[PDB]
Amino acid sequence: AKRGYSFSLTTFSPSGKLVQIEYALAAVAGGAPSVGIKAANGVVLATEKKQKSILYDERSVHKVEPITKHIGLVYSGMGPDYRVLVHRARKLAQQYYLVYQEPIPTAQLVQRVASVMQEYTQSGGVRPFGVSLLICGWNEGRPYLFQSDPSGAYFAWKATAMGKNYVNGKTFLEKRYNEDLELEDAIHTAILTLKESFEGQMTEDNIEVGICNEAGFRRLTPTEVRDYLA
Amino acid sequence: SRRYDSRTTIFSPEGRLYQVEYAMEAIGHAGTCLGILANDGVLLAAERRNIHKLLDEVFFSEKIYKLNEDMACSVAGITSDANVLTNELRLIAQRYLLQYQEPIPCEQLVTALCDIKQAYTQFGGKRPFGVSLLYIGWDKHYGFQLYQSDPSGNYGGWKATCIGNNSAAAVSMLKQDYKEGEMTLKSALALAVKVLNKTMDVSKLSAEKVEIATLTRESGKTVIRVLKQKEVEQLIKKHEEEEAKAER
Amino acid sequence: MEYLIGIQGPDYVLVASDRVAASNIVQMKDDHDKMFKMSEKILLLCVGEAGDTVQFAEYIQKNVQLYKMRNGYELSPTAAANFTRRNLADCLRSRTPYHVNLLLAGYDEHEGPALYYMDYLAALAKAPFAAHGYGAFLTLSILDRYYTPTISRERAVELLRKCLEELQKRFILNLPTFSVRVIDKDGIHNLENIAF
Amino acid sequence: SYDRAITVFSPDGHLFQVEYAQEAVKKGSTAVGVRGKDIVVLGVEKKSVAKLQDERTVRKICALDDNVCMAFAGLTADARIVINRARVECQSHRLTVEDPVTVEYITRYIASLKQRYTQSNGRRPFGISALIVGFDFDGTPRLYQTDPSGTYHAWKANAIGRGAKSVREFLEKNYTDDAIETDDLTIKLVIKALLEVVQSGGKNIELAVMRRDQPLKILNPEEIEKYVAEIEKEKEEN
Amino acid sequence: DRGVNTFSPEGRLFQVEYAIEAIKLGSTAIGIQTSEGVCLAVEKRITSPLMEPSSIEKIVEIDAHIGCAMSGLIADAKTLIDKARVETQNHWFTYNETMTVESVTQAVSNLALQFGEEDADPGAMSRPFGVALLFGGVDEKGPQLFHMDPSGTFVQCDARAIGSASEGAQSSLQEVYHKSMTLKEAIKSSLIILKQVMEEKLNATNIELATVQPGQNFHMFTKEELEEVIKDI
Amino acid sequence: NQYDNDVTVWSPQGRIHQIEYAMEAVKQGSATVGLKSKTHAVLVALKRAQSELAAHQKKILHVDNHIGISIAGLTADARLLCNFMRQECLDSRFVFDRPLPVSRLVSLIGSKTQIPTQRYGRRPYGVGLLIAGYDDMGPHIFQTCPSANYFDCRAMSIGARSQSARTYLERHMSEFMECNLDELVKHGLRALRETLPAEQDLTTKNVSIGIVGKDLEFTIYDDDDVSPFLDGLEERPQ
Amino acid sequence: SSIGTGYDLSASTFSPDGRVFQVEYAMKAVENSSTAIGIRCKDGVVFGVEKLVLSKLYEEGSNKRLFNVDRHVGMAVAGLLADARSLADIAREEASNFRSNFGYNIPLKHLADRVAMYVHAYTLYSAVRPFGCSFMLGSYSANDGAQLYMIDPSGVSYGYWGCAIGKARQAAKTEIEKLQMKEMTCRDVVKEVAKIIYIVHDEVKDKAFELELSWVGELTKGRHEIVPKDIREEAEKYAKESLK
Amino acid sequence: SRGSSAGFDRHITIFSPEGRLYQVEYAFKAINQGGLTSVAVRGKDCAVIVTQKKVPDKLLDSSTVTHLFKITESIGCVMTGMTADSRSQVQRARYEAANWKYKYGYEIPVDMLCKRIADISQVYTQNAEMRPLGCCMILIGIDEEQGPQVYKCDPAGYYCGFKATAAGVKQTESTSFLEKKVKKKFDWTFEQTVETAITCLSTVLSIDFKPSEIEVGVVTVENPKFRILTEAEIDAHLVALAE
Ligand SMILES: [Cl-]
Ligand SMILES: [Cl-]
Ligand SMILES: [Cl-]
Ligand SMILES: [Cl-]
Ligand SMILES: [Cl-]
Ligand SMILES: [K+]
Ligand SMILES: [K+]
Ligand SMILES: [K+]
Ligand SMILES: [K+]
Repeated sequence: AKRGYSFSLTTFSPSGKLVQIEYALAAVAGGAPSVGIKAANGVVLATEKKQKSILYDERSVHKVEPITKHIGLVYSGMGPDYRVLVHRARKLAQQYYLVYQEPIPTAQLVQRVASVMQEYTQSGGVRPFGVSLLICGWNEGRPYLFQSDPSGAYFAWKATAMGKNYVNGKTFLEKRYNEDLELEDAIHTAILTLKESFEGQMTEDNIEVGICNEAGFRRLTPTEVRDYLA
Repeated sequence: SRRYDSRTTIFSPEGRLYQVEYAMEAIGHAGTCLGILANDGVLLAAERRNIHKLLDEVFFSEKIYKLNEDMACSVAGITSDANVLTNELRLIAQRYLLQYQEPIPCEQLVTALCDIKQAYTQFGGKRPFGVSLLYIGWDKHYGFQLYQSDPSGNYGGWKATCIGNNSAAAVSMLKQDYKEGEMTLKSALALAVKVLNKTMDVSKLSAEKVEIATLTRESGKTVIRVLKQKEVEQLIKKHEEEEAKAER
Repeated sequence: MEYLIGIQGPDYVLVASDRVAASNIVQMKDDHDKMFKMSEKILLLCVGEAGDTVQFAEYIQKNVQLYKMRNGYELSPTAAANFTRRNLADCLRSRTPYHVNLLLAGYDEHEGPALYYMDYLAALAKAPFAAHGYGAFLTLSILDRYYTPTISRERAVELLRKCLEELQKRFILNLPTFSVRVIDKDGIHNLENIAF
Repeated sequence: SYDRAITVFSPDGHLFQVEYAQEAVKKGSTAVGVRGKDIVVLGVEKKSVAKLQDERTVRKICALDDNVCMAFAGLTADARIVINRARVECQSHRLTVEDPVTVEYITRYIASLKQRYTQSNGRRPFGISALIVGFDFDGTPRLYQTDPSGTYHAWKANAIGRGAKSVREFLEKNYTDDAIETDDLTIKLVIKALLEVVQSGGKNIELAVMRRDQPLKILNPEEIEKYVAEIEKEKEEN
Repeated sequence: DRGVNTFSPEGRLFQVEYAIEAIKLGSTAIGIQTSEGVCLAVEKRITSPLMEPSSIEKIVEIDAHIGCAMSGLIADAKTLIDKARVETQNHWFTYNETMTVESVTQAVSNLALQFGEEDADPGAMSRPFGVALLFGGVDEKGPQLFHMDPSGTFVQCDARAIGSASEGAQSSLQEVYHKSMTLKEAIKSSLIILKQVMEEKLNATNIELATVQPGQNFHMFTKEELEEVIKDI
Repeated sequence: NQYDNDVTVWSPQGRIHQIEYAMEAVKQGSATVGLKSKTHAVLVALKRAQSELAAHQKKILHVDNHIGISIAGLTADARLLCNFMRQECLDSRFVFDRPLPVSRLVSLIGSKTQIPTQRYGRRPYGVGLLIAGYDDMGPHIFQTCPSANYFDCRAMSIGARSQSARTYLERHMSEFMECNLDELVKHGLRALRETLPAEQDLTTKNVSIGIVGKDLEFTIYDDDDVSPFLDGLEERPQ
Repeated sequence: SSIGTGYDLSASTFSPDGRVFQVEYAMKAVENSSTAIGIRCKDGVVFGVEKLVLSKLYEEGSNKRLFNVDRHVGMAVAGLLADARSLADIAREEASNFRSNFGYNIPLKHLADRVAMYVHAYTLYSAVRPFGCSFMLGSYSANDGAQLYMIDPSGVSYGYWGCAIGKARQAAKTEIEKLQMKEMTCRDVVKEVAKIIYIVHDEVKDKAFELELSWVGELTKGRHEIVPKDIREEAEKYAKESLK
Repeated sequence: SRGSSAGFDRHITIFSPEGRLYQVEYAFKAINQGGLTSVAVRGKDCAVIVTQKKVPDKLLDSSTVTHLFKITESIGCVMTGMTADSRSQVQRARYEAANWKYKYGYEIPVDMLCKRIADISQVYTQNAEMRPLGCCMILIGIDEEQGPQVYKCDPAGYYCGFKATAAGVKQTESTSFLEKKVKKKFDWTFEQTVETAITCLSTVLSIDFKPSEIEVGVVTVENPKFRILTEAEIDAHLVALAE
């Protein structure tokens, strides 16, 4: 028999800073690098999927996940916490569709998912999520890219990077990224930003990449990743 | 269990609440947000803290929220806690409408949320919302109104006020310039740009760095608009041109 | 079976209610008041089930009074009527519903004189004139006949006179006394009770 | 639910959480109430409004019922809850019983509410003291006051907040029939006791009066300044 | 930091022992059980002449035949007093009779250690009551006086004193008590001992006096009647 | 110490201190003696007074017609367990119409007293009881503690200076089985006498006796009803 | 062997070296209690417990450490006896629930499995403490044969041919290893159980003791019951005379 | 600044200044407290489980001492770590597996069972009231569509599919052994996969053990039924190595 704690594990310090959120921000900042780019006619999301051993089955688990027909997810930080947010976001997407009979606007999903992240910064007996989410989507004939973080705050991006070397990844994108890209060009600059922080040689198994357009969201097959790696 | 309890809703030896006053410090590091009341309207002016070459700009605003047909608010503090409170403000405004079939009076909506925030300081053992809010609106009782909300759950009606970064410097600047009973919306818009320019950090002031929304009564209808970039550009440059005519 | 009536003018609302408190076949009271003071300018007249009427009417009365204390100003006739409608409609699909037929009369400083009709089902409708009870079937036609939206207070009481005389002649129930009150700019005024 | 004992006994036999709430009221604004012969009058101070702020919102005198009003000191956020809880109880007493609320009953309810918050799990006590003013149905004037512990007493005249120790001592010296003879001198007794501690100036005084049968009256900044004129006329002279 | 239901190495509950210490700050109250009635006396402790005299109620009526004197934290007491008044009328409704002074005291003693944090209701007690009570009345077992403290322990007393000066008044009652004392001497003794242990002089408005005797019901003494018992200093 | 604030905290030695601290409450209470023959079960306890003006505390309590108890420790914890014992005996008579066997009632105490020793925030019962009963298996003397552990015993003594009584009963434990009721009570009184200091002995005011057996239902003698047992006394020797 | 201050107060807290000390301290409580024994024979299971006499005032048969969980199941406990009785009640209810749901006598392995889950549940949270005792479960049938299981404070359950818990669990197990229990009749086993208890018992540290003995085999028709006074005293004489 | 601590981050499942969870990290060290090593290898036609079977004394019933557990007719598992923690996870796994079939009408896939337990293990990682389970579950079984499967779940909540995996005390040395055997592409038969698993545990521990000293559980394409090999069948594979 058990009964949970009813007191907040995230409190205000004398400085006025919620320490556990910034500590959760350290968990994502130390995780594997991820990059997202909004490119006029579509969105691309890419991440480092280096399992650091040849024993692993690279096909079993995925980091780039679909939420619905038109929305995808990538993360930096902890895998287990990310899974919870995926399952919650998939349910929120269906809850919206059952009520309105319309594919959920990306901005509306991120708002609903970020609100779940907010709970774990105030609710009793729980720690915040150690994950920053990268949400892509297509609705009203327009590409969307969003960032959700442990705080529960959300930001809209043209292009951004998170995880290891997120500071060097962003400055790279400031110079490299230009508006009005083609989707196929966006995959290149996504892998290029990922190469800046890699360490090792890139194979189609070492990285994972998903794309979102007017035809919906899908993860690129290992054969498709190999062709861009040249 | 009690070993890990932070004891959030507890009294200090001096007779004050620590978590409330620690939350006040979070507001001080957030964006500068001011509200000014005029004769023919009321406005909000806030510093954008989300500024980058790579930000997309999807929404109409960053810190300014529409709560009601006749009411709008601005925010300073933790944005996620702000999103929770503003969503609740939209709910309470609609619950009143459903019951009485007329818009909620400005003071009453502020009162309702302040009771929720006060409850978080007394019971539950939870951290308070680290947000200060500025409400602007119009009701059929007191006309154009401006309100300020604290994380303590305490409120007050103002003619001109500010919360956020360099807040004490901004209010004393307003105390000197504000002309009670003579203030028009055009004068208040000019005062907003004047206060922001001296208060803000980056010095020169930009259309991407500030956010202004006006609330006016037009043709028997309350009109709320978030000012366009081309409008803000003229407001900054009109103060810039008067900065050049100040020397001889 | 009881009787209510309201007549709205250009700047006033005239309301009348019978003073009979009846049990089975006996008249227990000759001077029972069926009017409830909500505000300085709001009156609620209730009719229906014996115990349900007073309990419901006073509950709304005390909540309108609670609003006055909490805000420093009173509810508008419209906001008051919509509040009573909400409370009755929420109890409609419950285990214990209130079988009350009511009539709300008020004066707003902006909108002016107001008169509201409401079912026991909780359907709200604004009317220039309305009547509750079985007597309405005999009086609504007289009201339809002589009513003009520009009726003076002198003529309104005389029109009420014509309606109450019809209840003495044709209506099978004995309703000899009526409470008559007028709401306007200055508030609620107690007027001479019409006896037969 | 949050089940932690907030207010507990100390080794010496003290309730610290209650005592800290009494430190919050001592930091609060100065509030004084005094019972007269025909009328009762409240007076609140330490207003210090920035004159850039609408003072209609920050009024510390609240009416609970038609015949009952109150003034508070301490945490102004806490006050709003107690005031609204008392206002709901005012109408509940009117629903359960035909009669309007007596001044002692409202005071007893507010006191019982404050007491419950000292002995209940998960919650801290209220950081306010209240001055309750009203009239009985028979017409006899009544003045009461509460505190965070949950105790209440009837008073002829009392002060709470900052400078309460100074104002209280003034009322002990100045409470006779010579000052209560008229309705005007009782109001003057408030202003004189108020202006004795505050940062001087009638602009910072908001006070309310209520007669035996009349509705509550919040006085104009004009009416109070006319009485401030009568105190300085008889200050350099007397 | 510890919980409210924590035992000391000695074998006592901390919160209870500390609640006993809260009584040592409250005003002194004295009850005397005479063969022909029970008298209760208490000091009001006036802080200011502005405070109303009859406002402080440290001796209250529970039933027609039962009186109760309180000491310590007055706010906690009136919660227990109301529960005692509810109990007497619940018993009257069910059994059509007046409760015994012992049963009333026992009913209040049931709320003693009903406090805690976890495994409790949302409105459950967080701490004990900082109150000591003296139940004095007349039932079918003659005149009786009972003493109760935060521990829940209640016992009959021939004469008992509780408050700030408890030991001083206890020794004064110890040498001036006969089990054959008259009610005239009973009130006299309580008044004599009261002025000795107080910081302020005995006035007619300064103290409360109550009598419960077989013949007449519980009686609250009026100012004029107090002046007839203070005439015999 | 830090392993002694909660019942849910085990000491490195393999002990729970809060149970042991609750056991100290039993020893601080006045002594009580329980013994049995083949036909009767007798409880003898020492009443205690805080002052000479105050009366003596109740030590023996009723449970049912066939079961009686003597308390040692906290009063409220004693009354709480007493009410549970009464309720279980009432439920047994309501359902089965036959008196609840003593063995089973004590087992229900053992089950109930165990619950709070394993839950956080809860505490052990600060009282030890001596249970005297009569059923199909004859007379019974049982012992309960703050620790849910219970004992079936021929004779027992708990409280202050109970060791002196414990040694007396241990010498005469073979005597009890063929003892006459009047002789059995005197053995219980002589054991309780050993607990008192040399200056004082058993009086009519500080002695309470409870008897249950084949002859009669459980009965408590206190004042005038006690003197027949005390009279006919072998003098206090050393 | 122990960590102070922080990592040993709660069962919801791991120590740096991956240990739950609250469970280990609960394991110390049983190590302090007197020895309980039980072995599996050819045609059943026999239990034996040394019961230290705290006072001669207590009845012969008081503080029973041998329980009847079910008509065919017996329990032998060692540790904090208060917890032992609650676990005996939990085991009784579990055997009762099985018959109410499935209509026959519960298999011993499953009963041991079910109760062990309840014991384990008290090792995960700060809200509750682990059980401060270890206990054995024994049964016999024609189908399942003789079975013997033992559960400790952590929630671990294993099958046994011979098992011992308490003060001298090591001194007992080495004496059990000598026996050919796979071939021995349970009548012969009782004699050997009684003597190992006497050898294990410390007469110079502990004052005195009583011997508790239990049946569950073919001679008792599959029912768990107490070893009669006649057979026990024969085994007690056997224990005293082979002690030389 | 690696390995910094502030507050109760060492006692409850909250973040450190670095953003780590020490309580989770200590739970991995609780797996080694069992004092045993488990190895799993996947072939083309089969999936094999192996773990050391230590029996301290002959007083213990050897048949009852096991870390090999059956969750489904098709799905088995090996447990490494705290024995009581391990059995709790097995009982919950059987519950989730049967609960899946009642809701969806088909046999639970090996990957889906592993994810479900990982999600429940995540709850202990986020909530502070309970500790994580100091155990490790390696699942085997054959998917009707994707062939043989070997999956592993953490006290942290991490789950993944593998070609070969080790767990426990000698985990780090046995994973490096398996890497060397993977690089060389053998013909992964039933005998090859069993012996690769056996020789792995026999080299890292260096024993050359008896049939009674180890446990083997297999899942094959022709026979998807999870089966424990017992003494006689393991003895056949042990004498096959010495040829
Ligand atoms: Cl809690
Ligand atoms: Cl609206
Ligand atoms: Cl006391
Ligand atoms: Cl005692
Ligand atoms: Cl692992
Ligand atoms: K009324
Ligand atoms: K105590
Ligand atoms: K220690
Ligand atoms: K058999």
